[PDB]
Amino acid sequence: MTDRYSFSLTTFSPSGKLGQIDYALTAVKQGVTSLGIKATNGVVIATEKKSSSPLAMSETLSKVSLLTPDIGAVYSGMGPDYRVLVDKSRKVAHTSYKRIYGEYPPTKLLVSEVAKIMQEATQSGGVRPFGVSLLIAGHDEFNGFSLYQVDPSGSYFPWKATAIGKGSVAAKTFLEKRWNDELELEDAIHIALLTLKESVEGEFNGDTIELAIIGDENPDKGPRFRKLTSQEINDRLEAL
Amino acid sequence: SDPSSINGGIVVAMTGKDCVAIACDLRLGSQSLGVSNKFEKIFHYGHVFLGITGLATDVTTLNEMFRYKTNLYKLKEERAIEPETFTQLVSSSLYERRFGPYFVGPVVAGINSKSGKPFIAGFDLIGCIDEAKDFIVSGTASDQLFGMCESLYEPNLEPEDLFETISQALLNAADRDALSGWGAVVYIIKKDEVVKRYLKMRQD
Amino acid sequence: GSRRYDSRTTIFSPEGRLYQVEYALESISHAGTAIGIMASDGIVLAAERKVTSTLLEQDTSTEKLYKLNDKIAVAVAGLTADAEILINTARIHAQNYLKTYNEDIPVEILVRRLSDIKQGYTQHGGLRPFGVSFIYAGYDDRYGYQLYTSNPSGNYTGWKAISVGANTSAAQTLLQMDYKDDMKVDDAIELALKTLSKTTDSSALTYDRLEFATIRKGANDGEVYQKIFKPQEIKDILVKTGIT
Amino acid sequence: TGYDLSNSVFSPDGRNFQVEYAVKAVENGTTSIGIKCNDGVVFAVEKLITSKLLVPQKNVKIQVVDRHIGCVYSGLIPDGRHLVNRGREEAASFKKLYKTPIPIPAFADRLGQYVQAHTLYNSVRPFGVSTIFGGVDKNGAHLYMLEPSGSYWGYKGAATGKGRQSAKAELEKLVDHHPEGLSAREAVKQAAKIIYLAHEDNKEKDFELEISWCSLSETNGLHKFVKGDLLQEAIDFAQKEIN
Amino acid sequence: TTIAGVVYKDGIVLGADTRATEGMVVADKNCSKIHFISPNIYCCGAGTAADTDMTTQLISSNLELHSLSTGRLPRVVTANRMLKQMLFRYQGYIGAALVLGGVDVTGPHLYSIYPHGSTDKLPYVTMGSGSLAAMAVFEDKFRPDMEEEEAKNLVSEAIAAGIFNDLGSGGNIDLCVISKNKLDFLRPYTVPNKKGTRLGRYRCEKGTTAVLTEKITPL
Amino acid sequence: TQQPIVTGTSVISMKYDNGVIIAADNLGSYGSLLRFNGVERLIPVGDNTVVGISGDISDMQHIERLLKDLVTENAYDNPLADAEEALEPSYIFEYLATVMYQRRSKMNPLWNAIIVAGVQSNGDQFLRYVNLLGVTYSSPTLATGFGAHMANPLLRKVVDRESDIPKTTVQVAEEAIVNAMRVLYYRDARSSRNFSLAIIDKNTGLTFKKNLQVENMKWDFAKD
Amino acid sequence: GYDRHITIFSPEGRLYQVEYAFKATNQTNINSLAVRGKDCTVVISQKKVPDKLLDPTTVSYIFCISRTIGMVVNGPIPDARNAALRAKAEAAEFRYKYGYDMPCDVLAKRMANLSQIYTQRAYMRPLGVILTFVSVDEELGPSIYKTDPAGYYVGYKATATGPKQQEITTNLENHFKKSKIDHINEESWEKVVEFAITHMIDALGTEFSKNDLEVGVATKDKFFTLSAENIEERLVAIAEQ
Amino acid sequence: TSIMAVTFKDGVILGADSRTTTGAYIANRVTDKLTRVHDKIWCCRSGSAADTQAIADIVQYHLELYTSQYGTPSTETAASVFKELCYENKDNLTAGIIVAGYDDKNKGEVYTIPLGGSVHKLPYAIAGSGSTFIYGYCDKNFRENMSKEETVDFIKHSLSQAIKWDGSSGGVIRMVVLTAAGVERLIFYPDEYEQL
Ligand SMILES: *[C@@H](CS(C)(=O)=O)[C@H](Cc1ccc(CN)cc1)NC(=O)[C@H](C)NC(=O)[C@H](CC(C)C)NC(=O)[C@H](Cc1ccccc1)N=[N+]=[N-]
Ligand SMILES: [Cl-]
Ligand SMILES: [Mg+2]
Ligand SMILES: [Mg+2]
Ligand SMILES: [Mg+2]
Ligand SMILES: [Mg+2]
Repeated sequence: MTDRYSFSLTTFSPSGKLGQIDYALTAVKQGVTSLGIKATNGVVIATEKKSSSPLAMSETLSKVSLLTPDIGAVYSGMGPDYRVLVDKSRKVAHTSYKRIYGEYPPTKLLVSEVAKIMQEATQSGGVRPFGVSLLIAGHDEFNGFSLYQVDPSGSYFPWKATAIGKGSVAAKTFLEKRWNDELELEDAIHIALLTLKESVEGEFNGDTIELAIIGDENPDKGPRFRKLTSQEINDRLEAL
Repeated sequence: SDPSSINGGIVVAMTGKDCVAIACDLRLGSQSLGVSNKFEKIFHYGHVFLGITGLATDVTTLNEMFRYKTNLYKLKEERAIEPETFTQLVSSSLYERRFGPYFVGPVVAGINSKSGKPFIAGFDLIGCIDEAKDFIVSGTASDQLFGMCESLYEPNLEPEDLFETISQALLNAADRDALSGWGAVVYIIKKDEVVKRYLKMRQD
Repeated sequence: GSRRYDSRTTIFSPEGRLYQVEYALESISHAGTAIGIMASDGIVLAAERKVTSTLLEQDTSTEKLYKLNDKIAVAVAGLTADAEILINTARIHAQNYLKTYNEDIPVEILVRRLSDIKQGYTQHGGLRPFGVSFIYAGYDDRYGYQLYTSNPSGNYTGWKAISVGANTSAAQTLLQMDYKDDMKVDDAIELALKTLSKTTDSSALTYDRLEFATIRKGANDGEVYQKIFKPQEIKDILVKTGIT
Repeated sequence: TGYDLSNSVFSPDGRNFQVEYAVKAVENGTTSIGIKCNDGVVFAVEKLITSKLLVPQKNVKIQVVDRHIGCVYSGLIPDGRHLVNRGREEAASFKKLYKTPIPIPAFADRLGQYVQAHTLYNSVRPFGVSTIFGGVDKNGAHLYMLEPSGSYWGYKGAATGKGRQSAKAELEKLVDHHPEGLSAREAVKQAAKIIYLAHEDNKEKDFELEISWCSLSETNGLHKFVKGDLLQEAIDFAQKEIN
Repeated sequence: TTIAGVVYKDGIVLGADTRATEGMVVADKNCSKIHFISPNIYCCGAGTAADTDMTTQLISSNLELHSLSTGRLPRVVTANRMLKQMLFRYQGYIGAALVLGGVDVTGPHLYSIYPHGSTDKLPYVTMGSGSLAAMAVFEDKFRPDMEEEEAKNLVSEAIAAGIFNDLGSGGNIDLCVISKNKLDFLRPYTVPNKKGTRLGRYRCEKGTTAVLTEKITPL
Repeated sequence: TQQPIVTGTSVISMKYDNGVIIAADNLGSYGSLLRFNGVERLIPVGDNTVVGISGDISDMQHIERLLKDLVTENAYDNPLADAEEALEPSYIFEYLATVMYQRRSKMNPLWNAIIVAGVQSNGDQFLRYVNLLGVTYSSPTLATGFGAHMANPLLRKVVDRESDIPKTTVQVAEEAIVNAMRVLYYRDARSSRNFSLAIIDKNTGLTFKKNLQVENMKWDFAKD
Repeated sequence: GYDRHITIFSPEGRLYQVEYAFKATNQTNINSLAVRGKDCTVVISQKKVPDKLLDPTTVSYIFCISRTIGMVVNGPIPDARNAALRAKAEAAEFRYKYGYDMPCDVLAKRMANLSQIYTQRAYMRPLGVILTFVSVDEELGPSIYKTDPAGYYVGYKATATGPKQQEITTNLENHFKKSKIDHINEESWEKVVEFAITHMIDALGTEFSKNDLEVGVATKDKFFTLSAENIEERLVAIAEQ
Repeated sequence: TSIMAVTFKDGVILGADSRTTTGAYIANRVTDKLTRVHDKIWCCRSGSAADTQAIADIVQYHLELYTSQYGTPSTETAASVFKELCYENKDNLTAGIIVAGYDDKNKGEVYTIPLGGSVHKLPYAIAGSGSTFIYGYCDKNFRENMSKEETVDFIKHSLSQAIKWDGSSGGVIRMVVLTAAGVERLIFYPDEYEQL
């Protein structure tokens, strides 16, 4: 055993394309639809719990993950790749930030750290890029509420609202019509549930949908991240 | 021999009503020999002030180190560091040399720009935080400053009342220490103005 | 073994070119145009964002213009992630220099350093180069106002006005036509926006598709101030110069 | 295609062709066998006499590990030696820490994990040997056989090399005709016979028989080579059975 | 420093004084010595203060990451192990002397952790320079399976014993009550000493200090 | 650098006409405490060598394993392991001597004095000493620690030079050794009555004698 | 076409080496099944000893990882043992560092994160195995968690693995659709094993003797495998009703 | 500290006092010095509490991992792992450990590991500061193949004396019985043993 792959597996082709990044983006395209919407007093992120079998307990598989008390993440693409990014994001939020400054990182900086990890898989020796796009929603004291997208390249963009994966082209058009700068959090959740219904084929309820918010503090502070329960989603589906 | 009392000097910080004050002497020596009477011990990184007593090479080193770190902090965060955050940074930085420490006695002072709350703090040489509202003292005449501050201080002083309190605490403590004095500086810090005054004191 | 899968990123072609550098430049040619113009009393950085939707949060967005220290800024063309790796390295070199000499880093020294890093990826290590071209806008008390560019090869050069990214051929002709040595910042602002307005692949140039910045000594008591323009300010300067 | 050019590559079947090519080297080698008896194990091997210039009884193929384990292999002989060297390091470190001599199942996995490790990367070649090994531990006798893939199982009898099918058929008869079990001295005789019968597959050249054994009663649980009178008694028994 | 803990019927009561000293001088009269490890586990700290603060912070941080990955509340034994194995590795040079108390899925647990990496699992413990004063109170009055308000009183009484009789200890009494149903962080629980009242005003009047020069800069 | 904790005392030995004798008491002292009364300090290697060890007992147990391991390793790929390529006293000694000096040179010694007694392939008597410093020497009589001061003087009266070895029978040599063990028991405060003795003869082979005792003890003059 | 030889993306966004490792999974031609009782978790697997020379006692694809955790493997035995040794090591290290027994799901996630690494790093191949972990967790109760070559993992109410997994899966799905509960409502593990065997017989359409099965049972504070005679007793009870 | 392990007919019994002192202060008076490294392999600890705890935890780990791979380890194997740690780290450790365990094959076995890192297999073993005072008593009163009740009384009387004379020892006498029947924990309070 010598890890002899000390050379890049992602290289520029004659056209200027980075093949493996483009292919990672194709993998993200095949993945299940997830979206994020930013309100004035909160952010919402949502995705479909695509259950691999009905015998499988889909509650154990969390697509929406808490990174810090005030930051949450969701993805489209390869689940195992997402899982290890969440592990590293949580850790970097302690090592390179909380242990130094005594507080959690702001959304943009934690996003920047995740982006860095994904960029390194795009240039380091003997690795393929991550096959996921992330949507990171968060709050911090000086920037307020924010929503970011992070791609396999390591590129990240802030969004008012967006969607990624399967039905993202159709979902982004749907959001463009419904979004305004005076949405309340409940209005954004309502729009998220509408937008997500278009891309879902089968059952559409609290057990097949995962949805979380960055909002008010839930009782030093309380955490602004909150994952909505199966019951809380179903209640809002009756007013749909 | 004792690194914390080769070069000498002192720092004191106090809170007031919507203000903080931090002050220091100007002496640098080699034990008995006085060398410089222009060695200031208070530095600032944005609106957060940092006094540092102790071994002067470490004072200079830590100043340069916190300037470095707070500059990168500002570039990344897109905002100036706050006193509460900086205090934690100092503590971390000091403790990462736990078994070969900087021979220093730092003192943070500043006003939180968002909340408006006056903030001070102190540390031992390995970064344990003294987090007191009233006053923080440091240096070769720390005992003297503790005595002066405990009897002179009272809460919620106006900026120019506080000036007289901190100045008299510094001056009278320094005059009972061989290795402190040779001049003094007092910063009066308010939410959006800072007054720096040099004091007239005995030059022995 | 592994040799089978090795692209060999650090080799010459038979013509004496570095394959990956050339292909990285091809990558950069598709990136949004960035322009730097140096006047006697300041420097302008202007750059065009790309793809953009109505839903992109512009005021908290930074893909083109970054700050290295209080005296030096960069405009980016290429992979934004790659640039951010290099930017954080540059930001450290400036602070290491400040810590060592107690003076701000001279612009050329910082530029050489980054450029030397880029060069290293073309000569050793077997890794792909950084798909980034920088325009460095900066000031120091030796040479005053300076514009530089670097590219994936690690080669850097000084300029009075320059473009990188898309349509640089067209952009450089238009700048070469209208630039003059006695020019001032307000005029250079106008030249930069007029050049982008003609070279853009979009239908029209709007505030939401631009990042903009100036480095002026034009401040009270002869000190250098960096101004990264806010969305509303870019909209005002577009109306002022008469583009919208 | 190209899936067979590199080790540790899955073909579209789910196979590692380089390992299967290592098996071809094993099948090309001389016959070796193992027989589990009442209180121990017997190992035997066919040694092809390429020339008259080979010194008889000198080029020994069966190797001892620790003092209680015998190893024999078919295929690339140096690869077998490399594996036994590793086995000796494993058995040594086990005894150093845990005091007791390494158990045979414990030892079997040590080799197994090491051989399997050489199917995980393209920077190494798989082992070109099937290895038959075993001995006596606190839980009694154990016979194992270990393939290039890292696969191994416990056996009543084992056989590998060019004469494996011939040998296997003979081993299967012994298993059927002796359900109550085979004695250690019986197993030495039977081992000789089976190597002699399996020599029909390598019949061009003549050969030299080499036998070893561990038995709780006959060798005090230690690995010993069958020598002199007992070896000749086994050769005579084998020569009688072919005629 | 006087820190103490007891196991009572429903859970754990931790206690601590509030005097932080440098040599003979009191630097802080109200300094917090009860630290957060996890939501169900707290740690009283004695010995070298920096070591106490940073050791608890690091194990708290690592337990947070552990608890995020497992998705369940951390246990006192894992807090105990992580502190223990670290302190042992550093052979006593990290001068952290902790009273670790918390409530698990397996019930309430109380530990004393020493700088060298030894731990005792006990129904009551005391540490710091006032441990003997506090331990006298526990040997006098402790019994197993106490009610909450009784245990609160016993710990408070033990910390008080340290406050008055030990010079290293002083200030207020902090408690931390941990059970399955709640966490009560009581700071301060008691103020056994009033701040000494000063009879004169010694503050100087404006213009009394002699200034050489002045500078004003706005922000 | 360490200090020895549980210790063994004198190992004594001599050459005679056909071979060598070696002996050592069965005690593991723990300072002044006579802690362990069943410790074997003569450790045979094959049928032609006995290694007698004094000093630290944990380090002796380590050396015991190194020798046990050496036998195993010599048997590997060695068809003549019980014949021409068996371990020799001189091989076993040189190994130990290398180890002892290597360890002292890393400032981490095995805290022992060792005597390797045996008979070689060609019938030659082998008797050589090595200690924690790597110091080696041979003599017709060898003894470690206390025995060097009391056993050697008595044993040298039997074999004073090389030319006395052929004149000394096994009975005379064994009597001398057993006599010396009695003298050591009277006078060594860290010795014991119970001992082991080993004869390695070129004809009769290795004879290992356990549970011997010092007897014929003169105490009667005490009463006066 | 070197995108099929190592773990890098094909133009479709696919990792062919991961997919081919999934195919290696069924190379043994063995079907496993796992179900949960009230107090227990039962795992059964087909046992095939084709050679008469094999010692049938050493032919096993069920592993005792810790005292509480059992692991059945669908895939070749060398990769199975690679995974078994690592899981054992991880479970022991966990107990040392953190002072309590490694939970079933935490191990499953750990092994899954390792499996993920082989799908991203080029020098390491994926293991051609599916790992089904079982325990009676002291917090979560009866637990079934499964890991594959992709690095995916998930908890199960019940599961099945192998060539005929879909038949077994649908058989189990249909039973739980009737009962409307996540488990086998049964007190004794003996009867949960009888259920597991019965529903495999129905799904596969094959009768079993004592030597054709291999059974693992997790209870509170221990996981154990059944002997041939313990299984025979189980088969007698099935036949008698 | 006063600790001992004694083999008898049905197996082996470990015994210990419960006092841990910091100088003259009794830090813990109810210490459990009998610690379990496997089902029926236990150890008595003496020396540095930090060291003996750290060792015992490492041993437990090694024997847990041994069991996962090779089944139940022998008592000899446990003693070997203890030894390996104690011997190889003798310069940085102060640990005097008695190892005791019950196999069905070997029955009761006692191994003592003193400061050096040497191993000694014995019918019974005594250790700790209080052991000095009972060498005489234990030697005179120990017999092989005692009954369970005789061995409990032998340990109780012995440690009673060790406690009486040694200030470093005291509190309750804990015992752990290891037989085929299982694992039994016994405790004996001052009011019982002092009047012996
Ligand atoms: C009481 C501990 S005692 C007297 O040993 O029982 C107390 C506990 C305590 C205080 C503060 C906190 C804060 N979160 C937590 C726990 N500890 C002390 O009083 C302790 C001895 N004091 C300090 O550590 C002190 C804190 C300063 C902020 C005043 N720092 C020092 O005394 C350093 C110590 C030191 C120097 C060099 C090397 C190692 C340790 N003093 N100095 N210099
Ligand atoms: Cl992991
Ligand atoms: Mg003075
Ligand atoms: Mg003077
Ligand atoms: Mg791979
Ligand atoms: Mg006593």
